[PDB]
Formats: sequence, C-alpha cells, structure tokens
Amino acid sequence: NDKEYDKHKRNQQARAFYHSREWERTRLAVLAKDNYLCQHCLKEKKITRAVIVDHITPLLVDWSKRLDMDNLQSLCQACHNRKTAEDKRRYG
Ligand SMILES: [Mn+2]
Repeated sequence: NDKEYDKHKRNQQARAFYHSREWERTRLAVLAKDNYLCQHCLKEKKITRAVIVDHITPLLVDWSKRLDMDNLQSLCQACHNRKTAEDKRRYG
C-alpha cells in the first residue's frame, strides 16, 4: 500500500485497541499487580497513586507488545506527562 494508508490503518487499530475487552482486562491486571502505585515514583522512593497504565514501548511503535505486562507500567499523571515528552525525543 501507500505509506499514508498504512499509517491510517495502524492508527485506527490503535484507537480500537483501547476499547477492547483484552485491554480493559489487562489494564486492571497491571494496576492490581502494582497495587495502584506509580512505578516510576516507586523507583524514585515516592508513593503516588497511579492514574493510567502506559505502554513502555509505545503501542504505535510495537503492536506486538500491546498486551505484554512487562511492556506496561502503572503511572501517575506527572510521570505519564514526563514519559510522553521523553517519547517525543525518541519517536517524534
Ligand atoms: Mn509517578
């Protein structure tokens, strides 16, 4: 195909993923395993409630790792925002 169409299909697939039964289940499994604590904060010796589960390697970078628990981290907002900025340096 053309690059634009493949990008469109990739993005539509990623959008749908977050509505999926498998994501809903896996998100809960990760939060539960993490006791709803931000994992980056914990590494920095801080206790902060997690509000989101983020892909370490972004979903749009490696579709194959979309449901891998070792590719998922519970994060607080500050750490999610920090990671989002960092990932822009990596990927755009
Ligand atoms: Mn944090």
